[PDB]
Amino acid sequence: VGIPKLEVDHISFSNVVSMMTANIRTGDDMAVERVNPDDVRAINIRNA
Amino acid sequence: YGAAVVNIDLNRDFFDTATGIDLTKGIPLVQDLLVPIGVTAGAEQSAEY
Repeated sequence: VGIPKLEVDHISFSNVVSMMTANIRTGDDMAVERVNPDDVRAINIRNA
Repeated sequence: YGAAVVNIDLNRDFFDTATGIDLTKGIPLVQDLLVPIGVTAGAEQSAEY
């Protein structure tokens, strides 16, 4: 029991959901290294 | 009287150091005959054997 806030037709003042962080700041970011295969001659292409 | 080690190798005379090969290590090493076409800078240093 308890009709949803919508489809009833009257304006009201209800609640929300929030958080604390600035999110984009951790003082970091994904830091990845990549090692090159080496020679271009003996690389395998044939996996289908 | 007092020889630690003796041995056999390639005569560093018939195979002169100038016009031809070189021997500082055991292996008779010449410079550029078969260099691997496409690799890094430190490679091919063994293909000279």
